[PDB]
Amino acid sequence: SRGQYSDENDTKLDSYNPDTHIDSNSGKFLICYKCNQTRLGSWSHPENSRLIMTCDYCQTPWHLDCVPRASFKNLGSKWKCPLHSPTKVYKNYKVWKKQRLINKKNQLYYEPLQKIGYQNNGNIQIIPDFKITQIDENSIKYD
Amino acid sequence: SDKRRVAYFYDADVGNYAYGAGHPMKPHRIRMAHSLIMNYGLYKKMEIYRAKPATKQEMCQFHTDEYIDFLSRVTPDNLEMFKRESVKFNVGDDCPVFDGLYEYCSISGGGSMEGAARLNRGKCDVAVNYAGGLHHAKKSEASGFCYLNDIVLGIIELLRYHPRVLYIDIDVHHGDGVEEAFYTTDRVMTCSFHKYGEFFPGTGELRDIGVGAGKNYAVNVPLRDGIDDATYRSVFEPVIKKIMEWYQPSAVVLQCGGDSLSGDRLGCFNLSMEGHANCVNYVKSFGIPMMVVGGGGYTMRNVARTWCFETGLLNNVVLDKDLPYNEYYEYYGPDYKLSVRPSNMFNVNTPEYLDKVMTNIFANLENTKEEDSAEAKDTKGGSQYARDLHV
Amino acid sequence: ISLQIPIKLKSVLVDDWEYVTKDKKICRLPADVTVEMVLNKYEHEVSQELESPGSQSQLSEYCAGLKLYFDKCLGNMLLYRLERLQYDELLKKSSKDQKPLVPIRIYGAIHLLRLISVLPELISSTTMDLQSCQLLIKQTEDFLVWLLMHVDEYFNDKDPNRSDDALYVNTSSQYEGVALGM
Amino acid sequence: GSQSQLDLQSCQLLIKQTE
Repeated sequence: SRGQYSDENDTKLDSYNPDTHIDSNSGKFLICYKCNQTRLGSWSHPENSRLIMTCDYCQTPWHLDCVPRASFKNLGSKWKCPLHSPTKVYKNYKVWKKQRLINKKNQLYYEPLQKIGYQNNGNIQIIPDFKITQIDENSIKYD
Repeated sequence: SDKRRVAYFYDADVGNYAYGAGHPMKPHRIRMAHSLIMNYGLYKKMEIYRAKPATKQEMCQFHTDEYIDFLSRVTPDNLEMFKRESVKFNVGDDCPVFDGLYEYCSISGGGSMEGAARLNRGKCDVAVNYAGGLHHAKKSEASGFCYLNDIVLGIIELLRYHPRVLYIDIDVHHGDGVEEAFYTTDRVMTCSFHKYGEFFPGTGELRDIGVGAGKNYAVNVPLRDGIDDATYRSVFEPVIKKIMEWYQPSAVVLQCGGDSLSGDRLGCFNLSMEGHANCVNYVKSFGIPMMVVGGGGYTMRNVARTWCFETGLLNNVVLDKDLPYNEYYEYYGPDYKLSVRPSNMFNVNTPEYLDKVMTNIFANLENTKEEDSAEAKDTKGGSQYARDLHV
Repeated sequence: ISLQIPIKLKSVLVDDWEYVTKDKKICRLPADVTVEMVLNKYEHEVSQELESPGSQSQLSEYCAGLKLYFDKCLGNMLLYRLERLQYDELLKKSSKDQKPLVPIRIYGAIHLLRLISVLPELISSTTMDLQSCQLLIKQTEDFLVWLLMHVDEYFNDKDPNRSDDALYVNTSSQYEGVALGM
Repeated sequence: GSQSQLDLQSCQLLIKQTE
């Protein structure tokens, strides 16, 4: 709006939980990954109900108790589900910052010919200048 | 529990300052807390003390020279020309200026250094400073919707007598500047209770426990929108017990913030008189040196009620609910009783979430093991008592 | 007209934009590398890797023209709104000891690449002949090709949180408040 | 338990395996 780098940024009763536990996309129930409990609770005793926030990338369900979160954030950068690659993994040191994705005339390229001691420092598009190389799962298992 | 010598410092100039129209955070609560204390007959086990205004070159112990010189030069008639320093320190945009601003910062810093000096000379076991409590600001900032950080001014003033210093923040809008100033040093441990949701400080996390020598020595707990008294007891007692069983502090700075009471302009917590009393009561139970300071409170009735209750119990007397007649007789509630009723608002916090916080906190903490300085120059200020018992 | 900015350096520019605006980070004022040392490395390296039929003449001419361009057009298009007060205080410090205002030897190669990328924005809106434009585009493409190999030495992936060799200083709360204020 | 494993990097594996 004013020149920002836009990458991922945009007290009532139990009624929060039905508005979050039902997405009305397929008429099903979303179950968290750490625990296989939706924990919608009962209307008479709503204290056992747990708020669930979904991911903004892969729509992975997550309880507010499994991941150390205490509130829903809807202004600013969208919440990231912690089941993805780290953005600034630190190992003098190294600050990995990815190589992004290229949509300009398919410049990113796909050349799978080695997949051995590839040493491609990550950045793989897994299948069953800048070069996002192609990798397979057999090579990942082998190495 | 044990008998303690409680000292209380009040300045009459703190009450007669108004921040502005529509302003939640305000200093008028201090004068009514003082009036309730004076009319409740607590003077039998108390001494009154006058907060001297803060000297300029000792006020610069925390803040920068230009920031203090600007605060002594700021006034509503020249704020329009003060634009650079107005927007640089967030002064006049979110926190408007008023007559007697520098006077307020001077008397607040003086009261805080008075409490620190009374802790240093050891004549009084506990110092109570309701006049100060400005606990959100930083070295060159007025963020967190205040103007000074006089607690960190008073903490280092008591470092000479007390090597290990323990600070607790119990109200919402936690101490960003307090934990920021004592980040890298293990000498001062900053504990703060707040909600993950966006507040005036905005900061606070579960992984920002320290760097350098202060690593694993600044615990912050992210809470949710309103805690019941039992859940707050279960989240407060084990953490503080483990802290006092591991850190071994020699001083306690307790932030008596009324912002976490049942209903105010920006607060979102649901603790009654019992819930707010246990925070001070638990850290009183070890008997180590104590400094009670209070800056929170957006509603006058609730913060005055809890401050009168704290002043009552701190001297180990039974503080009754009835309010004696004063200048604010038709102020606190319809029934005029000293009890903040907890609202019927849901407990968002989870026992499983609390247990997870306990487990990661224990696993985090298991690895670890100036011409006037230290002076108490003031006046008692008890020769004349302004007790208005006549209608 | 538009020069072939390599995709790696486009990622570098986007990372710098993220650091400036979203991460709120600015470049080191006393930078270990400025435009002077990168052009010294240019003249020390690229001269002996090719023959000398006279290309060094307009090569050094373009280097001098770029150096002159980086002075006046620095304060015109460059300095994202965060860096305006750092420019002010830099010129105030330069004028404190009566030194002339020479800002080219202060900023590093990030601003140099940013000025390189902003060329087609204002090249098109003037009477500027294509005959020199083709040669300038080709030699600038050679410049980006040289920078590609040197991109790890010159824009190494580091952050200003645990070391002082990250070619970046992080913004402070007062500086953040006053930089975007006016 | 590795038993077997068989741009300009498209042919260096064969010579390394044979020699």
